[PDB]
Amino acid sequence: EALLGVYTNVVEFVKFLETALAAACVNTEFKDLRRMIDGKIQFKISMPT
Amino acid sequence: FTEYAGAIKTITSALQFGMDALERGLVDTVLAVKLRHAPPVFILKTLGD
Repeated sequence: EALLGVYTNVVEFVKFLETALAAACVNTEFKDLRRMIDGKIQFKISMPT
Repeated sequence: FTEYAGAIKTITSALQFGMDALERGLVDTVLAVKLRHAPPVFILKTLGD
């Protein structure tokens, strides 16, 4: 006698671009980030008097 | 060429600095002229009547 069961699905959630939290961050997809060692940003702030 | 042309960008930005720190000199001294001839309210209000 072949028996069947009832399974309920995993409740999915809104992806990251469709949440409004991404108004606070700037999203880029860097494909190979496991090869990166470091990353830097260099500001140069000139000042008037 | 990129040593020359990156040193002429230094000396202009060191000299745009010189003029645009002197336009702040107007706005400083004109405001400081007003504050030397600005008595407060409580002195001047009863003299206004």
